[PDB]
Amino acid sequence: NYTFRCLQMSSFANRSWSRTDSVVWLGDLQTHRWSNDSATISFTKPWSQGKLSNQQWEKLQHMFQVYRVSFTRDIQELVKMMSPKEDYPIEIQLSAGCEMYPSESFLHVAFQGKYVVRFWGTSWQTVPGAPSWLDLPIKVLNADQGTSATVQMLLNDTCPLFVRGLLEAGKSDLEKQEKPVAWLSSGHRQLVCHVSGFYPKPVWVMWMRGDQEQQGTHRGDFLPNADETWYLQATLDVEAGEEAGLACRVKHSSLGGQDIILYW
Amino acid sequence: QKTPQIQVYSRHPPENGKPNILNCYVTQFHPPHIEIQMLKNGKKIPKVEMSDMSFSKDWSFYILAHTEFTPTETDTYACRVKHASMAEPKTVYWDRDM
Ligand SMILES: *[C@@H]1O[C@H](CO[C@@H]2O[C@@H](C)[C@@H](O)[C@@H](O)[C@@H]2O)[C@@H](O[C@@H]2O[C@H](CO)[C@@H](O[C@@H]3O[C@H](CO[C@H]4O[C@H](CO)[C@@H](O)[C@H](O)[C@@H]4O)[C@@H](O)[C@H](O[C@H]4O[C@H](CO)[C@@H](O)[C@H](O)[C@@H]4O)[C@@H]3O)[C@H](O)[C@H]2NC(C)=O)[C@H](O)[C@H]1NC(C)=O
Ligand SMILES: CCCCCCCCCCCCCCCCCCCC(=O)N[C@@H](CO[C@H]1O[C@H](CO)[C@H](O)[C@H](O)[C@H]1O)[C@H](O)[C@H](O)CCCC(=O)NCCCCCCc1ccccc1
Ligand SMILES: *[C@@H]1O[C@H](CO)[C@@H](O)[C@H](O)[C@H]1NC(C)=O
Ligand SMILES: *[C@@H]1O[C@H](CO)[C@@H](O)[C@H](O)[C@H]1NC(C)=O
Ligand code: NA
Ligand code: NA
Repeated sequence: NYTFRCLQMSSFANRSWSRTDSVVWLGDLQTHRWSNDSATISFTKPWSQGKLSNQQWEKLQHMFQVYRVSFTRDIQELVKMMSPKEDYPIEIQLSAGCEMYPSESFLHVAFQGKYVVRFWGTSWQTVPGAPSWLDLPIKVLNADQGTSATVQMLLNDTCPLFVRGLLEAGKSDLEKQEKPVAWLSSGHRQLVCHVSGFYPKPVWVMWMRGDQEQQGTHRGDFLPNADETWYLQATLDVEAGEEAGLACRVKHSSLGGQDIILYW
Repeated sequence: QKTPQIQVYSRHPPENGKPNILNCYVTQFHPPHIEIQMLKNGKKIPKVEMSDMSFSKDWSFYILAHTEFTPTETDTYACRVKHASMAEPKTVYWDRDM
């Protein structure tokens, strides 16, 4: 169950300033980057081309190149048309890609941080609650048959095919196992078990007394390290004295069934 | 418009005198324009590396800053964030445990 996401971020500050930057994720690994600065899409992995030939890749890139210029032009022209009712600055975000099963695709757009438009089936559409001034531009966009055909192809066909190629070419990175390191730290007292450097994401971290799980254990948020591994902490609130006998136990796929146990 | 949450944590167990990496994870902000510094004893650390900006399912932005550091018991470390959503910079000090 891997989700492929292309994330586009466009800031329009005034009629003379804008940029568009993109990042692409396969699951929790970044596969690409496309900076406003760059004409070309940068690979963040040696397998970021998937199974695509050099020319096929170049075609796909060229279309996105054309898209990026057209999108920027279209947004600027839309703002001139709506002026002064819709004023700079403007942030537009697109989230597009596919979720692979033993696939479904999505294309969601947000304006000023709120979901407003999707592509679904054969057409673009505003979502319930979106500002009504979007209805006219979406209808016009929907009149553009070539764009609709291209987007349908990209979503229904290009995306799943590209991603199956990435899953094959990136197999050793996607299935990498990285072992966590753990350590302990800390009226009542709050005991903290820190677990860092694990990959993949699934993990189990519990305060124990002997074989008894301590149900007061509060798992924190999963936080990323800069080396494509994960950080997590699990905290337990205790009174003084109680700290004797407690331990933090970590289970993870990379440990070969040999758990980390740290006794306070 | 949304206020950045800031979390500061170390890549490896912080042992005094041992080189390590300090992380500053900044999340839940909008708009995306943001300024992020990491500080040693209140002064800006020069070589701070930054991930590409990205965003979550809820459309709020996130970014990860990191730098080499060697913890000692005479040095503080912090992450300082300037953003439109706040009147002044928000600084979060490294807990020394995280
Ligand atoms: C790409 O896949 C599309 C479907 O997949 C979804 O959307 C894509 C973008 C991804 O996000 C994916 O993950 C999604 O799951 C696919 O869209 C489908 O296209 C066909 C036509 O090409 C549509 O069929 C027409 O349906 C309407 C009725 O629509 C309503 O009712 C149905 C339920 O009954 C719902 O599913 C819809 O949402 C609507 O509520 C019919 O009225 C119409 O019949 C008339 O037209 C046909 C000829 O087309 C005549 O022969 C008949 O006699 C009728 O006169 C169609 O059958 C289908 O609705 C649409 N799906 C959705 C969800 O809208 C798209 O075609 C794919 N494109 C390519 C190039 O592969
Ligand atoms: C990055 C890694 C990718 C790897 C590949 C994996 C595959 C992933 C696939 C999913 C990615 C989805 C990409 C979605 C965007 C693709 C759009 C492609 C089509 C395109 O260019 N159209 C432009 C080209 O225009 C000319 O040629 C076409 C023929 O190709 C037509 O015939 C057209 O008449 C002609 O002009 C168009 O110019 C088009 O208008 C592009 C811009 C339209 C657009 O996509 N707009 C953004 C979507 C609309 C939502 C904006 C809504 C909004 C929000 C906030 C405020 C206001 C409005
Ligand atoms: C446009 O916005 C950019 C970034 O906010 C800024 O540097 C510049 O002052 C603005 N330019 C004009 C002409 O308003
Ligand atoms: C983004 O790229 C476009 C196309 O090259 C360029 O014209 C524009 O000035 C860039 N924006 C910024 C802020 O650099
Ligand atoms: Na937005
Ligand atoms: Na947002």
